[PDB]
Amino acid sequence: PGQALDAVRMRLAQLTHSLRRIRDEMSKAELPQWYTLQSQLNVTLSQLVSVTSTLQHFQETLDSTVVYPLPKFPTTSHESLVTTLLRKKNIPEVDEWMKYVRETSGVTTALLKDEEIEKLLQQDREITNWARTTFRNEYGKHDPFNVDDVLKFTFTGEK
Amino acid sequence: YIQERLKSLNDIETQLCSMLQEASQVTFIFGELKRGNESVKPQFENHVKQFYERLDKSTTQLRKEIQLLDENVQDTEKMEEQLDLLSAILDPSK
Amino acid sequence: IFKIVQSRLMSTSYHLNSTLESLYD
Amino acid sequence: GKSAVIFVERATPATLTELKDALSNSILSVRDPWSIDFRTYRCSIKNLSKLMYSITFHHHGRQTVLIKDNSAMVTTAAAADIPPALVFNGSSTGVPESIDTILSSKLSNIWMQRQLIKGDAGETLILDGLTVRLVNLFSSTGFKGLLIELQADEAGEFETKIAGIEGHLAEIRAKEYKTSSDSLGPDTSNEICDLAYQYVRALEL
Amino acid sequence: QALYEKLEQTRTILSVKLAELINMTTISELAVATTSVMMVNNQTMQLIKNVQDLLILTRSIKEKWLFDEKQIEELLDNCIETFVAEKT
Amino acid sequence: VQQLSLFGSIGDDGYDLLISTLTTISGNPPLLYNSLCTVWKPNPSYDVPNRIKLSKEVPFSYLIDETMMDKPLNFRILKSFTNDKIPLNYAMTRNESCSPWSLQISDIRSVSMQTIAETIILSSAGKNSSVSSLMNGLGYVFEFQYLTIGVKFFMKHGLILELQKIWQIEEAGNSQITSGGFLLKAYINVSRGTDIDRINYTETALMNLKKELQGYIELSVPDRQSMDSRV
Repeated sequence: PGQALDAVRMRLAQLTHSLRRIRDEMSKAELPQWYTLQSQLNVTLSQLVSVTSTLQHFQETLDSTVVYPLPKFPTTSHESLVTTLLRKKNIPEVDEWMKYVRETSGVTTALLKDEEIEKLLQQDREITNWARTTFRNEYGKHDPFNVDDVLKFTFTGEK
Repeated sequence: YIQERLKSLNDIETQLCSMLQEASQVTFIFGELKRGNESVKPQFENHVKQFYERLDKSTTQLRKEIQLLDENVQDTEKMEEQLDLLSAILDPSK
Repeated sequence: IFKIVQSRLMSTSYHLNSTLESLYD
Repeated sequence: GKSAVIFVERATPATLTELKDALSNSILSVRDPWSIDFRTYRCSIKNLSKLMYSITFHHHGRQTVLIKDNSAMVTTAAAADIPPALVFNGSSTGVPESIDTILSSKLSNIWMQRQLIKGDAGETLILDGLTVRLVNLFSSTGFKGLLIELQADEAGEFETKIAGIEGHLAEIRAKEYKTSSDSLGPDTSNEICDLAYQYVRALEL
Repeated sequence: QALYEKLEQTRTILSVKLAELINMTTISELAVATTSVMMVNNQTMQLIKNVQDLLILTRSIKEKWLFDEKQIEELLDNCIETFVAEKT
Repeated sequence: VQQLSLFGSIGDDGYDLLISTLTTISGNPPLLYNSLCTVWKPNPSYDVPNRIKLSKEVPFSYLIDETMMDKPLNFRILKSFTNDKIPLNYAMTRNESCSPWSLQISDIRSVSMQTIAETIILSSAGKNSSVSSLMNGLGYVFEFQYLTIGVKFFMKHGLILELQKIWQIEEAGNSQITSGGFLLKAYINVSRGTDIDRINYTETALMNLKKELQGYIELSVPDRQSMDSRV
């Protein structure tokens, strides 16, 4: 089951390693350091989570078929109940924030229309598209001197 | 060598006029395709676009006052050493 | 369903999303 | 035709004083005494004319030069023979060095002097239009020879001058020693330089 | 400074890059909720990044900056007793 | 001949004083003598330290070639050149007859004096005739090249001080290191290994000026690691 599914996990490990450094820098507070460097080094390590989040969507047929938990062997007699909410995943408040995605879903919405309203959603996106080929088309429009020693070492040639 | 560096300085300064101004013709065509239900999409962006980049036209007013600072901006003081001889000649008679 | 273990690690993104956003202030 | 020179590997200091009597008809004035040296700098470098040669001569002062495989230049230890303008750039050291105290003592690792010989207290006598000075040499081998010089004012009379040298030298009633008349660069601009090739080349060095 | 040219003309390329992927703000389930605040942060990040390269280059255009006389009293009072106490 | 030396520097503007304060205090004003010191390693590929050196002083029309250098003068070259630093690109290596050229050698607790023994020259010719060829042909091939000017003021006991500025000409173009101000130099080249009791009276005439000169700019001598001709 998923001979190549583990090579996806080592790429979850490469992306998880983006958390490693990040969180050990959190504790590296409260003494202040290198906002530019860290911020860019935190942002850069975040992006890849989405790009391993991306390389997962090509494999999205196996998170749908889901490949799912045939997988639990160990018999961890109870104490894996914490590995059970852990194996469990499911949705956190982030779900409480998913319905905030549902009230941001706002209206809308179905029950709203069946089709021809939807075909006015797709015909609603596609016209945002053409405004962008009018965009790229107007874009290409404008597109003290060192201590004398080193100078005597420069009389030695030294730079 | 004050000219080459203020030469690249108004040679990067004119690359900001092709910078803040293309933030104009960016807002324009957003009102032509406009008049639609959702035509307020470009209104959160364009209006965050030319609200944001229109303070990059503030930074284009500081450049020329630097090259107007070239318009707007031997070797001794030893004249005060004629304060030094001066005290001496007042010293000779005093 | 190997997807739902990754939707709570989507939720691992939000606490970094709002902690990165509350950093922005 | 203002210069030339020659040497002998067979002779003695007691054959040095003789030719006076028969040349005492042509000698008007005995000028000031010269002196000299010659030595060979053997480069200690590995492999790769590989023999470097040096010499020195004092007639009212001194100066030095070297020649290896047809490439040469001239030098000095002196401030007069050096335009004072050389010291006007301040460029001049004023702390002039023996070149043979420069190369032998400073350069001892690679080129150390591999040969030394000379002869001293030279003199002058005046042969019309071409002077004649004379001195003898002594090797490590005992007495190694004798040597003398001539310099002509007029260039065109240089054919009768080289003709008149062996004609008072046929009366030598003595055995051969030879010379070179050659010029290094086809240029040969210096009446000073071109008797040094008739010197090193005719010393067979 | 030829390196302010190489970085801040790669920052010019950055104004060129900053207008690029931002307006580029584009039109999966979990990851397409992802990419939507991914550019609110990384389009506007890089937007405060050329806003920061706006400031860096806004105020670093600025780093391109780099008597007892007592009037004539103690002047002409001692300008006489100098010379008329000189010759007289 | 063992000679001793040291140096210091000050702004361009407060060099107006120092120049006529080297006229007031020295009894002589600074005077211009152009000096270009060039380098040659021994032929670097030999393999079986002091690099080869050279110098000269040169047509005033040849140094600055622009309108005879904007009309004639003596000290008018003082305020003229900072980043304008190439009067000549060096015309590469230059130098088949060699013209007059010269050199010397100097090797290494108050002060420092190197044993400096010298020499001079006249001209070259032949197979490898020229100055570059009879240089690497002597077994020493070019490492680098250097140049400068100077303004000197005569003094007691054969003492002279030349305020100088230098340039460096090469493959990538030539530029003057005189940048940031002006320089000065003074020396006494002794009779080789001359009396050290004159090497205790050589310092103390210089101590007058060293702690007299201390305070317009300090009097101090530069590092030895940088002193050796070693490459």
